[PDB]
Amino acid sequence: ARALDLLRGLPRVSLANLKPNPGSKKPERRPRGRRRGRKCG
Amino acid sequence: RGRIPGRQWIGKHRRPRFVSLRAKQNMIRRLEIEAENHYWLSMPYMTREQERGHAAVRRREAFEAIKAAATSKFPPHRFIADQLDHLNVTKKWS
Amino acid sequence: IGIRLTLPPPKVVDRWNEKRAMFGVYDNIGILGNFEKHPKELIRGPIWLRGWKGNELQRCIRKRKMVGSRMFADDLHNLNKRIRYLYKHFNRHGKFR
Amino acid sequence: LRNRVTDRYFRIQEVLKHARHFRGRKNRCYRLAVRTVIRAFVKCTKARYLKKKNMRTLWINRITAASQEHGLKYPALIGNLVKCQVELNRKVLADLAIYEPKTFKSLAALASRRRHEGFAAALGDGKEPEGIFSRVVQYH
Amino acid sequence: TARGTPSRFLASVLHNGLGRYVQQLQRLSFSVSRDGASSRGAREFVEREVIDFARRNPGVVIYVNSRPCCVPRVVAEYLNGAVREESIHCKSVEEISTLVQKLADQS
Amino acid sequence: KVEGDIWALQKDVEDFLSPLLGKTPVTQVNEVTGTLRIKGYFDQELKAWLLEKGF
Amino acid sequence: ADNFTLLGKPLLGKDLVRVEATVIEKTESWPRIIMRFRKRKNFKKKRIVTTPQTVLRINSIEIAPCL
Amino acid sequence: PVRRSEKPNWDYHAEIQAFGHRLQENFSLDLLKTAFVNSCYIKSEEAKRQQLKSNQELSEQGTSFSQTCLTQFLEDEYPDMPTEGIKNLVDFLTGEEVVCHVARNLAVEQLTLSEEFPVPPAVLQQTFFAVIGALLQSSGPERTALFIRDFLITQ
Amino acid sequence: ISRKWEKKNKIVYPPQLPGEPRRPAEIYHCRRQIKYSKDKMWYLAKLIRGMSIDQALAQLEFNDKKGAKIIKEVLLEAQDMAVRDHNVEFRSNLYIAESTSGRGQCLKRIRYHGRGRFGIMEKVYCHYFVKLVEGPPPPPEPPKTAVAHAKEYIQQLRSRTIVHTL
RNA sequence: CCGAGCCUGGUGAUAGCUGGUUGUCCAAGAUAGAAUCUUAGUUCAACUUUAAAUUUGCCCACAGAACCAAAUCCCCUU
Ligand SMILES: [Mg+2]
Ligand SMILES: [Mg+2]
Ligand SMILES: [Mg+2]
Ligand SMILES: [Mg+2]
Ligand SMILES: [Mg+2]
Ligand SMILES: [Mg+2]
Ligand SMILES: [Mg+2]
Repeated sequence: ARALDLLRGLPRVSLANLKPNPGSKKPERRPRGRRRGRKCG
Repeated sequence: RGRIPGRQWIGKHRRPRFVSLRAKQNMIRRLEIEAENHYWLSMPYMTREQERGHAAVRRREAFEAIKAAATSKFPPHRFIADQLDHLNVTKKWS
Repeated sequence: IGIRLTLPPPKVVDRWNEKRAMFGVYDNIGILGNFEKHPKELIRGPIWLRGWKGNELQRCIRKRKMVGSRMFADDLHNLNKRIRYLYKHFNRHGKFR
Repeated sequence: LRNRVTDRYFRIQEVLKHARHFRGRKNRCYRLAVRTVIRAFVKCTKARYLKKKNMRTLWINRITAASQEHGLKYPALIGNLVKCQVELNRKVLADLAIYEPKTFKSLAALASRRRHEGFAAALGDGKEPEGIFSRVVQYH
Repeated sequence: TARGTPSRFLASVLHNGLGRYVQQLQRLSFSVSRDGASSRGAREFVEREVIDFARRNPGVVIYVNSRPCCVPRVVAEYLNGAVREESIHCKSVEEISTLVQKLADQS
Repeated sequence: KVEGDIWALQKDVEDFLSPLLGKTPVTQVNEVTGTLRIKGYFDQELKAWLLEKGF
Repeated sequence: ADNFTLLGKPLLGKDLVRVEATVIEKTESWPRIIMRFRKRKNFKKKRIVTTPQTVLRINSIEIAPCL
Repeated sequence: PVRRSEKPNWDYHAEIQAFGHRLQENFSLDLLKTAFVNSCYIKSEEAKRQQLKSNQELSEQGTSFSQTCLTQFLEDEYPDMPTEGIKNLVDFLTGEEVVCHVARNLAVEQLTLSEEFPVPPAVLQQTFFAVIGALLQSSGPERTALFIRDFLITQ
Repeated sequence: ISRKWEKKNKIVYPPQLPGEPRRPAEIYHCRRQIKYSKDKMWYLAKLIRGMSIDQALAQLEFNDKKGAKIIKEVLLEAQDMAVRDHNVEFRSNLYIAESTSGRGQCLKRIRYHGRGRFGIMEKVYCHYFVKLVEGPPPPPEPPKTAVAHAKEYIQQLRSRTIVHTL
């Protein structure tokens, strides 16, 4: 497919260029900093 | 020697203030502006019966546009181009 | 002054050890071996932590139930105290009820 | 004791380099320094407004000085220049008062003449000719 | 802060632009790495944009050194003995072009 | 489970569902997972439509 | 100039005077600090800006006989 | 302090070409190189060999032309100034301080082949006027007079 | 701890060209771990700062402080090493360039107070540093004259500029 | 430091109470009430926040709201 042709063009897939699907990993909220510290919600 | 009991500008005993000439003039200026406002609102163009429905089409259409946006809210598309573009982070010369 | 005045000794890592070169091997033994084995039994570790995740309270309860008999006396007492404390904390304290 | 902070020094120095020119223990003690570097920056932010205001006041004072040197008063000078339709701002008015005294005397003469023309029109109260320098150039 | 920093007066290098304008940028040195992921934008800038910049600025000597490095950098030497190493580490090609043009327009 | 020009599929779905709605149906096209989402319940009509197209 | 000066109302005619200038530098200002602080409310913000700047050299002022 | 030649990133021919192009002058390359070569460098390298053309002709031509051209400019701008005042102005403009300042900010020191660093002010002045001479031989009296105007009346 | 003075004594200079000033000799000396307070030793050193060697020796010999006696010993042995090892010509041709006292390594001892209270005593130790320079003592800086004051005031008045304008 | 010794353990006792709660930046964001051994708290409601779905939301024209003052409710236009 066109996607596989793009793969042939693109650099090699290794363990160094792997990314999660965007939206799957909601960031952790931890109580540090001005906004989330102090009374920590 | 002369002290106002408690706080100056609150309570039963307050420090008296007096009206200055420029304050009086400021109020008079604003009074003139709003008297002119009275006049220009005192001459109306149409009457209520003559204006009863002259904007219904435009108002309705504007609300329909609002509804169309609020209903067209939806998630965006996703692309092979972006997902495979992330592979360039190891694009080396040689 | 909490900072080293000299560079630390170089940390050379051999990316091609036996262990690194064969990491991940046989992790598909179930779906490539007629489901005779499982990665859960490929796991090696404490007998009470093979193929089971749990939180801290669950881990403590599981360890006490499985290896509590053949456990040192002071460690068992500490585990009992830990379980009691965790029970109180998880069941009576927090922000969401 | 895994995951300790190792660049606390560089953070302390980030604050201290701005604390360096102060007087007392607040030039080297991080707690005392940071409670004053914050107060310094907050003034560096309000001092912008204050600088603008003070510069305008300085211009007004210098313009008043020169105007009184020519026997005129500052309100008269400013108002009559506006009426004459010269839109030089107070900065360049002060610059001319200091560096271009003859040009400033010319400006003061023009403003005085406009004031006299205004007095003449007010006293006449009729439909006399408007006045040579009281004429308004119109734009469309 | 002003009180805690130096200050100077508005000036030119050698009454620049009285008779003619002389570009004050003299040398640009580009330290770039062949294999560093931090040097991707720099590599692409050397690929596509450096030649046209060199043609547009015949009075600037651009040295490009490809060597193993973790932070690609730029050293800006001006006619009056100035020097400006700026990090182009993890910058896009458009950002690097913008920075290089700003260096060219600097005194 | 869509292979090929999912944008062509989007165009076909839009111009087939438009008469049934009046407005153009709101859709999301995902090419990674070759899938197409439409705001609203159109399962029966889309199943019949795909049957009649041959899939 | 010395002994005479011309005043626009408010602008002088372009046939009368030309100012010729030359763009000689395009630079950035030194970093400016915007810090906001409110006490007892944990209010503190810091921002650093660099306004763009242009250095222009005034080359010539020329007048022409047109009065 | 060490000379830019010994500092790492350096290419003499590229530097020469960039010097000419940033000055917007069509120099002749050999003339410019001989206008940067001084006699002290020749003697020092001869000693180093023990362990070609100098500046003199180009420097003298540039110096004489600078005297003549600055004199003409000055006495045409200020016809009521006497010979003493004109000569003193010309000597100030072709003086050591002004010439070395201009040469340093025009990156003549970086390209100067000499024996000592920093380049002695006399050596710098000689090399600057040798550059003037090379420009005179290359472009002509009108263009080099424009150069002289541009870089000394501005001083 | 750090002991850099004793190597400042060991810095060596390249040979001297026959047409430059003679480069007066410098000698560093110090006594470490002196049972005495650094503040008081500072008083003694500030007393003998900038004197001639013999003048300092006399003042110390007739001062009433244990620190004075110790500093006198250090000065005497410094003069000895000066004209024994650093090629100083005349043992009186030396003056005190630097004279400072530094804190030493102390000890903590309890001080029994009343009730059940206690205090921590410090067995104070100090160091003494001295630098001797060959040559007569430099002349003391003369007090400012009214001519100098008026000159400086005039320099300020003539250095005024018109502020915040063109 | 005996209105009930001291030490170890249960024990990380409990505390609607005080104190504390550690990077950067942006945004929305201010308080009708009811119960409660409750009024130093909490639950519901009110207000606030986010994400989704849909269509009306505020201002209001006239007419219309009881016998024994300022105003309000309702409300099409706009
Ligand atoms: Mg805090
Ligand atoms: Mg009071
Ligand atoms: Mg104002
Ligand atoms: Mg507690
Ligand atoms: Mg806000
Ligand atoms: Mg109750
Ligand atoms: Mg309570």
